[PDB]
Amino acid sequence: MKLNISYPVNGSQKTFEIDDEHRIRVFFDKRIGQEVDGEAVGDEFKGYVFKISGGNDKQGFPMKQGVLLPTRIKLLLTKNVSCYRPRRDGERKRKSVRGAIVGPDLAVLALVIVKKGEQELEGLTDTTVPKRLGPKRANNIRKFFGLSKEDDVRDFVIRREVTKGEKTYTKAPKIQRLVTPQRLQRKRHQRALKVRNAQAQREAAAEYAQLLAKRLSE
Amino acid sequence: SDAVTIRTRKVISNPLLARKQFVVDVLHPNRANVSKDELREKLAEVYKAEKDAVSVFGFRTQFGGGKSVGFGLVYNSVAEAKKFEPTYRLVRYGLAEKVEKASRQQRKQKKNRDKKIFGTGKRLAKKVARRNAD
Amino acid sequence: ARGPKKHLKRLAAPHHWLLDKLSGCYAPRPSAGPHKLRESLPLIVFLRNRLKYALNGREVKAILMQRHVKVDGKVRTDTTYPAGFMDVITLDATNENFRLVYDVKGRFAVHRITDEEASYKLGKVKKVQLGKKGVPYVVTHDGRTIRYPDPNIKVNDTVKIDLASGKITDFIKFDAGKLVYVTGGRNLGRIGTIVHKERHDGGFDLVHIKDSLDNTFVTRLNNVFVIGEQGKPYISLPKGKGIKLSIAEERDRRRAQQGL
RNA sequence: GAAACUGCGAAUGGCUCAUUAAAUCAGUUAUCGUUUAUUUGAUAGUUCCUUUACUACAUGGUAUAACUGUGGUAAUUCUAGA
RNA sequence: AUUCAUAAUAACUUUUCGAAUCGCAUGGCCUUGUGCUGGCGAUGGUUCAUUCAAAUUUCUGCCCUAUCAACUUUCGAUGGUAGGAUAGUGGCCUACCAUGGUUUCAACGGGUAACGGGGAAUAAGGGUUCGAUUCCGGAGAGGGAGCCUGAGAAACGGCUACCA
Repeated sequence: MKLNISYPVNGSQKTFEIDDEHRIRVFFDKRIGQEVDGEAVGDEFKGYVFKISGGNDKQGFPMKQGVLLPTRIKLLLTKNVSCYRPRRDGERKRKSVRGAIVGPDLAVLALVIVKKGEQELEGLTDTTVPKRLGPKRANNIRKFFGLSKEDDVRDFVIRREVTKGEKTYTKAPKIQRLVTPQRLQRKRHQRALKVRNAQAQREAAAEYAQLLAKRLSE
Repeated sequence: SDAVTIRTRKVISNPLLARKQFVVDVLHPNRANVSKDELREKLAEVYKAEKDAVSVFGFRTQFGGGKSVGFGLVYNSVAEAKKFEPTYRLVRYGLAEKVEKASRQQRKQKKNRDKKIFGTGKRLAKKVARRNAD
Repeated sequence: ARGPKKHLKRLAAPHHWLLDKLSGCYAPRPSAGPHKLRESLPLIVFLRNRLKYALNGREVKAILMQRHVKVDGKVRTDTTYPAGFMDVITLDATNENFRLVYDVKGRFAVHRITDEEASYKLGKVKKVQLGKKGVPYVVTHDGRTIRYPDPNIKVNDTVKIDLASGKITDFIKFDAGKLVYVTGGRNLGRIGTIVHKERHDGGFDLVHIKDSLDNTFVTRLNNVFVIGEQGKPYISLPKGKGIKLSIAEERDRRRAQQGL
């Protein structure tokens, strides 16, 4: 079969072709998320350990966590669950899917490395793939650079320079959750209006009560 | 081509659209026809436009001929006319360009095709191109 | 029908819109609002079917996007707004001050008012209720709600509320002698008096009415609308005055007022 | 400003008349027997703690798509890992 | 016309709500902080009311057939008490109790090549026949049942099972 492993610390991802029957057999009887040391599977992988993440069958049907009985099965499905994109809201739908469990019916299987062995894995361990974004929220930036409540993150922010064909220019995000004098003006508006309207209603009721007093006076 | 008693009936001022709207009544007694652009010229010539704030469009001829009747507008601010009046008359008057767009069913087929592709596409693309390569 | 109707067909529209049989299938379907749609009138209709300031809904909505309107002192930009009785509508760019009221034909009469009296309308009172916190409040025919009114106001009365602040002003009760507008039925548009009331407890109280011509006519209480006192309109009146000509007299007036 | 997330709607409309014989339906009541997105009008000083060494309010937290790139399937508005 | 509105009291609440949201603007006043104030409009939100509706509902009204004269309660048929359930009344459903309910003024059953109505034709009058079909209302989406979403669907150019 083929094996698709990630090195999350680099952000690396890489596929291999693993056609040794004996090394393949090391994974039968296992389920998703179990840990396995790949020493049997390669001296290159000696010391390395991997957590089972997923796999697709020979017709494309995937596995899933906790979906036992290593075979194909139809289940009814919903949102917030993998192997399914609910197309219109409320929709619940039946689909076939392969079991959680390792078996020979998998053209592909995918893992993530838990522990690095002795050797290096060239295409995956060597390269360091960069994260695509930094923080966006002000508090995210604050934790991201170890900043105080006061530190004025605005300048700390990441920017991405981009060339036109020659005209270079930086672009950066738009802080949400940021405190501003506008936000302060907004709470100012709100508070002032609240107590104001309260006292307005108060005096209106006062006038009403006055009228009522005259009515009984008469 | 003897002469033309063109007349402007039913005059309304329209400040909430900034226009003068009226009824055109043409007595074109032995001509043939009307020719809207000639009308456009005589109408800026008698109210004030610099033609292009004037719109005209229901110009049917009487049975027997010699007379035609339509609706006429003269707007304030040719720019204001160019923002309020619709585009088919502007292209008819050459004061705009009719867009070359596709047929309805072609657009619909296109929509129904794009009704399948979640998302950007260009990552659908790099993988349909690799898997297709092999 | 699994849900409400976001459409309206022609030939189901109110006959008092004076539309045509033709020009299409469908019709404007007035939006939610104060005035019930059969009781109401759309902006497009007041414009395009009563003013002729425009032709198409395109032009109408363009105008409303220009915010050319206030309505009871407020802009409303929905083409399908339900305008209706005793509304106040004013235009700025033309400086027209309208107020909505029927003909004696029950047709929403184009009654132009002044800049003043576009500063006041009426509200006939649907219910007055001891709202919560012990609060008293009250509502009107035109979908509003007010608190701390004059308590001597009671059900079926009307009030001269101002317009934009709200703010009830002096008001009119219901007892013998008063002046009235009619707001539904065969006597619709008519104007007259209180001459007696046939109170039928349990439901459908009626009011005997007498116009200026001593034409008597009796109507449902709910279609009653006090408008001031006899010989004392609190507002400006359209032509016709709810006087309810015969077709004979109408004809006579046609051929007579025709000529010179 | 593609794309996607979010929000709304998709229950309208249009087509047909198989069922249906006090059933639907017409006219006429009623809700002091109920719900009501939306529209419109109004509508919110109190939210804390055994009440001095208090508690982000200049605003507090992740969890994810869109995205990356690893991929699978004879085949689909299939979708997996990171 | 109400145990209405509403208030107050004592408690209850896997505690509802009470704006950590967005666009134009820029003002003031000093104790000179970035001070504290401060407009326009955008979207949301409790309750009430309104509107758009919906749901049940009163009364009267339908073609033929007695070669259908008896029907209704197995297992709710009629009603009562209590309860649940419902947006909510209600045998709607469930418990205990009763034995009632309809019927020649035609029930019940059967037929209908029966969706109803607005209306169409016909023309003295009285009537007769038709009305699926440009409006209203209702039902259905191959036949049936179920169901999430949502204010609103038993949705079907949404889903689930069966049958064809």
